[PDB]
Amino acid sequence: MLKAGVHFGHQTRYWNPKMKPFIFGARNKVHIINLEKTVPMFNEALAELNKIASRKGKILFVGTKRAASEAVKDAALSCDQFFVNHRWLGGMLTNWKTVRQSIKRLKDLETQSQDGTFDKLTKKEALMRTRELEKLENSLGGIKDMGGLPDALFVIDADHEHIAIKEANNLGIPVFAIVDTNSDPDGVDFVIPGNDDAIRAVTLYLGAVAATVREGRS
Amino acid sequence: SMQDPIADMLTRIRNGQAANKAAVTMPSSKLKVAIANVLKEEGFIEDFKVEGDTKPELELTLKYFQGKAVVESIQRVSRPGLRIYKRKDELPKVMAGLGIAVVSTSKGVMTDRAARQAGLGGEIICYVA
Amino acid sequence: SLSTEATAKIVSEFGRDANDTGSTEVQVALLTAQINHLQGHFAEHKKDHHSRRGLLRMVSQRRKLLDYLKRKDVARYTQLIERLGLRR
RNA sequence: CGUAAAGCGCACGCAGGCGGUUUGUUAAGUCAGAUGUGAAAUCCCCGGGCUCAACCUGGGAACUGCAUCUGAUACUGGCAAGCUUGAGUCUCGUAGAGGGGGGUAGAAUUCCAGGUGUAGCGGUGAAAUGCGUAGAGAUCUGGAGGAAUACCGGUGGCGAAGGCGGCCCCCUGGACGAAGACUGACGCUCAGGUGCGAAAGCGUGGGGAGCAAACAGGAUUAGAUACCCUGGUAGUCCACGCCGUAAACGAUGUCGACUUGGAGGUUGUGCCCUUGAGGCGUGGCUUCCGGAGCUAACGCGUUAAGUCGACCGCCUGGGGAGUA
RNA sequence: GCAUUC
Ligand SMILES: [Mg+2]
Ligand SMILES: [Mg+2]
Ligand SMILES: [Mg+2]
Ligand SMILES: [Mg+2]
Ligand SMILES: [Mg+2]
Ligand SMILES: [Mg+2]
Ligand SMILES: [Mg+2]
Ligand SMILES: [Mg+2]
Ligand SMILES: [Mg+2]
Ligand SMILES: [Mg+2]
Ligand SMILES: [Mg+2]
Ligand SMILES: [Mg+2]
Ligand SMILES: [Mg+2]
Ligand SMILES: [Mg+2]
Ligand SMILES: [Mg+2]
Ligand SMILES: [Mg+2]
Ligand SMILES: [Mg+2]
Ligand SMILES: [Mg+2]
Ligand SMILES: [Mg+2]
Ligand SMILES: [Mg+2]
Ligand SMILES: [Mg+2]
Ligand SMILES: [Mg+2]
Repeated sequence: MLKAGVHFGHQTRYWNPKMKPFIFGARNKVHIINLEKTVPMFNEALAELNKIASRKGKILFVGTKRAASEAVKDAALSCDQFFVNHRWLGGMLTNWKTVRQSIKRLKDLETQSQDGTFDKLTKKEALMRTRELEKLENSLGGIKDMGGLPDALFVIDADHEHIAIKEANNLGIPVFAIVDTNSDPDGVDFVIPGNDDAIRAVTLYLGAVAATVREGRS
Repeated sequence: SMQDPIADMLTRIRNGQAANKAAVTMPSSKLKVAIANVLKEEGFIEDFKVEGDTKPELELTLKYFQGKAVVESIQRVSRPGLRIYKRKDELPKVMAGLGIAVVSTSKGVMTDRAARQAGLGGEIICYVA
Repeated sequence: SLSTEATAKIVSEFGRDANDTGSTEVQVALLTAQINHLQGHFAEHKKDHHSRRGLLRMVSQRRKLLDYLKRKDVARYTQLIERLGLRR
């Protein structure tokens, strides 16, 4: 609901003219979002996500900024959905069949680590190849078990993750994004105006969406 | 100097449609109201209004369908530098009848279809798509 | 350009009253007064081209106003030129 | 028509083209109908006849035009009365290398006279020509003369363009702001025409410190009619007149309307005002980066090369040739 | 410092 936080936008000189409808005022040289307008749109997106969750769809969370890398993982653990909390590799979806091999490598690398066959006297086997695990785990760990393209995209910043937005539009996947004053609209089907970096705001967003999916999933 | 109030009028709709403006305002005139009156008839503009007596101002409420401008294209045909007069049988059709050309007949400003039905010619003002 | 005292005198002489500064005769009279005054200026400043450009602007403006006055009503135009002693 | 061929160097302007808004009136343009005419053939459409076809032939349409008559009055034009937003005048202020004339100051270069003083100075990649024991260069004092105005000085300002920098006075043009009053379309553009127009150049008469085509010498080089060096005339300066050309460039004609933004500079102005080398608005000019859109691309992008309108200029493969 | 040509 219309609680504290979120309303704090970016500085006026970094604003994007396209979101003139969604701004309320330039308080203290900082734009503040029209919350009363945000709530109907936020609820709409939440309702749409529930409908997508109702049909056993898959929604993937995209947060790259350090302020949200840890939070998105918690959302992916509260529910059973997927996420990307580090750098979003170009072509995650356009050529998913190419990175699919990279996912397979994790399954083999994970198998050796868990089964103990990598515990050999050579440090090339023990360290040189094992270090690739977190390299691909921190990079593809949250996308391991998608098994294909998602059914909806949740983005914490429509501009910082502009690469993710562009790929979703090309594939036609529905896009839900937290769009801050400086971000670019018209690339997101359902735009959620508000702050993207405030910890109390990001936690509320991913925490809120993580609840509708579970009830919608039933 | 401003020599084409009609052309400036049409330009504002074209510019307003491109900019996704809800409405555009400009100085009012009986001829402009005549053009504005016909345009509202077919649904190209949601409505028009005139405000002021000594300084009348014409405001047109533009409309959009599926997020794109309803007026696909609008161009001035008759100009002060070169004016166009068509007979009853020479009335043009825009987009093979999907569009309409505003014709200033002796009975008043009306669409080409109306002028053809009434059987009068006159000035071809503009084409609306 | 022209002193305020001289400007007021012309306005009160050619116009209907002292606050009617828009009358065509007033405008022509003001321009004619300055043009006549500048005659001495360019008599000795023969090479002063930049200010001479402004003078021709007043000359052209006066001719444009006179033509309008003639078109609207010849009667007043004939009287105005006689009093100003121009159009020779 | 920014860079491929193409925006006059820039202005003022007659003829011409075009023109804000309201009412009445005219019915010229325009539109409708009718009449006369638009020869026949040909083309055209439906038929007929040569065995079919070509060909011939009946009727129709067509001949997009012109003239007259009868009507319509939206639009353009004519006429009459209006209106204030275009444009212009007035009042009060502000900034500025805007222009013309006169005066004056300081630093510096060169030259002239004199003192001190002794063997070098000057110059180059190196060197020499050159200057100097007839006392140079250096250093100090006085004097003469010409030119340009360090710092300020800034993609700062002004002007139509060219262009315009010390200070002061005289004459003078334009621009902008604040409200208020006044005229009431008096406007925009412009062939021909006319005016202005860097530098170089030409004519007459002055002036001439520095700089410097030409020219001379010394070098460099295979040569060096150059680059470098030492000298140096016209010119550069002033008055008047002529020349009218520049990559005279934003390689982008002028005027008006419309169309997301961001950061500065410059020059007015309103307002909150005690919590000032403050806070929020509103004009003019100007620099940079960028959105839609546009463009062959580069890029332009509210100061358009975007979306429109009025008028003018100009282009039509390269060379020959902006030449005969 | 100078230093051409195919
Ligand atoms: Mg070229
Ligand atoms: Mg060219
Ligand atoms: Mg030019
Ligand atoms: Mg008119
Ligand atoms: Mg008639
Ligand atoms: Mg015939
Ligand atoms: Mg037959
Ligand atoms: Mg026949
Ligand atoms: Mg009329
Ligand atoms: Mg000419
Ligand atoms: Mg010269
Ligand atoms: Mg000379
Ligand atoms: Mg001489
Ligand atoms: Mg020399
Ligand atoms: Mg030329
Ligand atoms: Mg120049
Ligand atoms: Mg330049
Ligand atoms: Mg040119
Ligand atoms: Mg002009
Ligand atoms: Mg740009
Ligand atoms: Mg020649
Ligand atoms: Mg040879």
